[PDB]
Amino acid sequence: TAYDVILAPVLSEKAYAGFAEGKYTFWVHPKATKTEIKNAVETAFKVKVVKVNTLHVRGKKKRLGRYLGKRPDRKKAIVQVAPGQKIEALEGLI
Amino acid sequence: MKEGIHPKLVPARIICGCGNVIETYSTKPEIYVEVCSKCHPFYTGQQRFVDTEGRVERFQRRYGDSYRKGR
Amino acid sequence: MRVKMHVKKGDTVLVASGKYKGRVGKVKEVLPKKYAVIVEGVNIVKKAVRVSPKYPQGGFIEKEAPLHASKVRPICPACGKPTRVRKKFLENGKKIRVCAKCGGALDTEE
Amino acid sequence: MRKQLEEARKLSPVELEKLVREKKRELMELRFQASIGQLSQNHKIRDLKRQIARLLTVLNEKRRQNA
RNA sequence: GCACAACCUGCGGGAACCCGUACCGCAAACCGACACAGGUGGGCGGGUGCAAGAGCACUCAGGCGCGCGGGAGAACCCUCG
RNA sequence: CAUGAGUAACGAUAAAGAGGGUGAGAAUCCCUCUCGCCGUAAGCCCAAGGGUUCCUACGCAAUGGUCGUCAGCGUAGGGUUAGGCGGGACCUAAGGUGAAGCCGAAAGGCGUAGCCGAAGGGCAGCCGGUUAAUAUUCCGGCCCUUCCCGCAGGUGCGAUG
RNA sequence: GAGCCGGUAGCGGGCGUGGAUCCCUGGAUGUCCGAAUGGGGGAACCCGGCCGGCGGGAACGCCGGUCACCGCGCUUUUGCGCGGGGGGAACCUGGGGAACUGAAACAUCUCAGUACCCAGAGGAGAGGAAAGAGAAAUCGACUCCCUGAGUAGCGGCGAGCGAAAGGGGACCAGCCUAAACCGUCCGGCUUGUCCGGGCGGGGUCGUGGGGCCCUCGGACACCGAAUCCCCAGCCUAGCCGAAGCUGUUGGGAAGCAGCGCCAGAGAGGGUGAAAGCCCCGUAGGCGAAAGGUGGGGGGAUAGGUGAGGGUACCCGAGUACCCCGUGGUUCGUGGAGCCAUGGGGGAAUCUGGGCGGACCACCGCCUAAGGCUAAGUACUCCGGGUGACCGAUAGCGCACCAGUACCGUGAGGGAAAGGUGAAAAGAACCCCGGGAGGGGAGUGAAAUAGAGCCUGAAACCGUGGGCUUACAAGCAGUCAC
Repeated sequence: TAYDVILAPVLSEKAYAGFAEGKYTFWVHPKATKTEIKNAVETAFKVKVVKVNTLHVRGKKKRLGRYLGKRPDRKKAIVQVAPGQKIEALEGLI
Repeated sequence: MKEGIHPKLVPARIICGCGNVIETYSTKPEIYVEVCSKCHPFYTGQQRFVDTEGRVERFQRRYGDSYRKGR
Repeated sequence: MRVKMHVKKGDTVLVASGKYKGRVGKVKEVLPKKYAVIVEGVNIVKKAVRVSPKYPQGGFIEKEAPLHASKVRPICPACGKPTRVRKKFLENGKKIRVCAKCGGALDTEE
Repeated sequence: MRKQLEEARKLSPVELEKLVREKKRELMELRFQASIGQLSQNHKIRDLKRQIARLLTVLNEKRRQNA
């Protein structure tokens, strides 16, 4: 309770280009306030929170032998930089 | 509840009927009237000390009001 | 054959079997006594995968089932297992003692 | 790391505070890892979580003792 | 209270979160237990011609070709001359 | 599990014919070329309601009223983000609730006030460009919105009765 | 006691005899909904006001601690400090309370105070020390069982319905308060001498209590948890624990055979086909803990009980009682009693007053119009065990991803499917093929044991073989040949 962390980067393709020049996209604690995004963002990666937007998605179509389901809840949020800093290794990475 | 008495309980039941008589007169009982009903008292009031009421119910009333009249 | 057991890594005999030739009990569960005596398996003529040689057929088959194995063997083979008399300050020593004896002392061998 | 049980015993207010916080961050590191080293990681994840968990068990014990 | 730091008004600076879009959607995805010709709300409804016009006939864009095929084609119900 | 039955039936008399292609197999998939029927709809559009699916990639034994290398089918992965669009962060009627109050054998009946409660009120952006895929949400050009800190100028300012 | 990262075994990585898996008892956050209560709201999601915090400060926004309502008593000013509420298969008390069907119609009647709506206390409540019984100069709380008669009786005396004291049994504490009188006291009004409310002695058990006079009196009684300490019964973990091998037919043996074996423990299951001596911490007996629960046995804690006569009396209920209007009860209207209440009347302090006999004269009875609770019959969610109780269409419907699929708007209805084998060794590999699937090799004791795969029959369709059949009218057949 108060363990700041609240996310998992958007290893997502399309989301790549943004990482590429100025914005970055990730999966975030389905719940964090957008200002929550700004803070986790800022103190976490020592940056400059710019433009913080959000989207959400649940799962559809998972057949399980004799019964079925479709998954849980994956949350999406995108935040941009001010200069183009931080996330380096992550980005060079994927 | 919202209409029993105030000075005890007098709010309820009643099964009854009749038909007719003619017994130790000339015969048996013209027997029958499978009926059901209510059965109760009345309302009224006085004053604590400038500004009041009572509400209550009938008799129990009269004696009572007399009582707290004593105080 | 329950939440409780017989020998463990131990080293014991096969009565009603096909081998009897006792030896290293490579592993033994808690509930299904499921124990492998490394005494009779097969090949599972493997996947056809490169999992096993790209030209496969697994070798060491050894899941030991039946429980007629005569666990424990001191200078004596088929023997039940005793318990204790403690003898020393805080002494469980549920070692195995009957006729000959074996307790699997933490030394020279299991 | 019963030993860690010990360190635990050892620290207090702001201490345990930033300890569990930073450690937590560490596990974040893990979160990140969700697609890199991985293999020997496993444990950093499960255990690390158990660890920090303890961290909290303690804070509770101590400040609870308090108020 | 204000009135010396309340409101009206410029410039600078700084802020602004929660849930929402995909696509189907006069319809095989919405309602009739079916890829059921039934019903289901508002937006000009392109054009030519017709006195007028969302009716008429051919079309603009845009949309199809209904989803089981080929075959001779007599009875006879259907539809129509 | 049989039976009429391998006859009745394929969901609209808005017709289709070719060439080449891909395929284990293509009347029934793909391009392209002839051709008919819509067009005032078989248009697009917002909304409702559906809630997968949409896409991209593999696959078809089930499913389509046979096909079927096609799919809204199966398997996997990715896909919608908006101070200014919408709704709440505001308003309220019918209307529900309901502190009061009147009221029932009990459970309730009735109910001002305040509240909840609407494509009925009110409110600050538009257009051109970019994805397999979403847009006035993204990019860009252009036009603003209130609220906070300040400062600068200006005032009996200061309810929501 | 030495192995585990639940049902997944697989991948990819691990912790542990410096008690790791895990069995138990108490621990910590303990998301959002749900009584919800800070507010709203189509619950499980959106709002807000106070102190703390961090960040880009203010605005933003999260952790956080935060803030219904009720009635309840306390300092009228804490509105501080409590209570409840919300449940629950059946049992349970009271509240309100029905047609069928019977009476072969059916209106009294009947099912019945039964079904059901409700409110509510529990772990069990219910009732529970007599204005009782009953008539013997008798009993003695209440509750539940057997009996009491299905008589005594209730009634279109019809269908029907149907007691109670006693006796046998079981389980056996009894205890209390306003009850003006005492005095005390504070408030009173208004002052003297009334009421009001606190302490008491009185605080009626089968009848006194108080105040005056005298005999009085100087250690055994515990509660309904008064209360506390214990062997706390268990909770779930514990522990031991009886005796065979050789052979042998078998894929097997625990089986046929040989000899040797146990037994305060031949209950059963489990170990490749039927073991006392093989598996089982069982019957044998014993085991055990610092938590969560108490009856016992005993202690202490023991409120409070526990004397005698005398004397003008004042001291348990606001309605007893009587008229009609009604409930109970074996009572349905009746000669109809007692308790019980809706109307109007409308009082007695132990010469008191209801009760036995409608009522009157008797004797007798009990002591009413307040309070408390144990113990013996009920009930079944949940645990344990036993079954001339069931085998997968019976059993709970439900034997295991059945109260879910799926129909209905909601209310609501409400399936099916158990087994491959002994163990996975469950199918490398070669061959037709797009695939499935098909022939081989290996499996093996069998694979006509092959994955819906044990035993696997009837029905129906199929491949081959025998007899039979184109001038035939007949369920069928069937006797004959």
